[PDB]
Amino acid sequence: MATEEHQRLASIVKSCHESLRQLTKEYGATAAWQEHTSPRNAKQLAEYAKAMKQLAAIWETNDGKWPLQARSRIKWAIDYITKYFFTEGIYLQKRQREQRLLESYRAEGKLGEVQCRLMEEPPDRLHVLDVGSCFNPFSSAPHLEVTALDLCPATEDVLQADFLKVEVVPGIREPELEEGSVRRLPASHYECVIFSLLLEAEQRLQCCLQAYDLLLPEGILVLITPDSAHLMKNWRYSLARIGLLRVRFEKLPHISCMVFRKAISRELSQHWASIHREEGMCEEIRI
Repeated sequence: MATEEHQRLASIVKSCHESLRQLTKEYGATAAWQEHTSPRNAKQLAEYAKAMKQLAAIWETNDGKWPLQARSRIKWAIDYITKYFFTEGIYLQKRQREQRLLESYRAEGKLGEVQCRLMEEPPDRLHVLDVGSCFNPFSSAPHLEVTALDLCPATEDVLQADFLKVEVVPGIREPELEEGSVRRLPASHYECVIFSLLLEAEQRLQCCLQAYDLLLPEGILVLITPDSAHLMKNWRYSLARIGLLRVRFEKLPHISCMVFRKAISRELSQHWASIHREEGMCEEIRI
C-alpha cells in the first residue's frame, strides 16, 4: 500500500539531496547564476543588482531557508533526469533494450530496414524545457540549462508562450521571441521536456507531438499527474504511436509520475503500437 509509496518517496529525496550536493560541488553554481553574474546589458546589470538586494535581504531575514522550497515531486523529476543521463546511464540501458527489440522485429521481418538516430555523449549542462512552469524550479539544479515558459508567467525569467502555438523550426539554436512572447523554437534541441502543466483530446495530443519534435534522439518527456488506471495503457499506446515509449512509471504517495523516451526509430515505436494495441484504444489522448 502507501507504505511502499512513502518508503520509495523518502529514498528518492535522499538520493536527490546527495546527488545535488555532489553536482553543486562540480559545477560551482547554477546556470542562472553564471548567466547573470556577467551582465552584457544594462537590463542584465539591473537584474544582477536587484538580485544582490534580494540576497542581502535573504541573508539578514530568516536563516536556513532559501525561499523557493522545491516540492517533492519535482525532486523526483530531477533525480530521474540525473540517473537517466549521468549517474545510471539509463539511456544506454534503454538503447540496448531497444536495439534488441529492433533486431527481433527485423528478425520476424515485421519491421523492414530502418534508419535511426542515437544521441551523442550527454553534455555537462542538460537542455530542459519546463512547459507551463511555475517559478522555473528546475533552474535550482546545477546541471540543468532550463527553458521555462508559461501561458501567464509571473516571473521575469519565464517566457510568455502558448505551447500549442509555437512553430518548432529546425536550424536555429535559440528560442525566437516576437513581441515579448515566443514565436519559434529550435527543433530537436532539448534533452528533456517537462509537462509541469498537466494535459487536461486533439490539443491533449498535439502538445506531445511538439514535445517529440523538440526532443533530441533518446530525450525524455516527464509528466506529473495527481491521483485526481487502465486509461494509462490505452494511451501509452497513443504515445507509443507518436514515437515515444514509457520508460518509467513511479507511484508517488498522491501523485503519479511518468517518463517517456523518444525512441531510436519512430518506425520502431509505431510498429510496437500495432503489436500492443488493445482492441478498444483510441488514436487520441483522453480523460
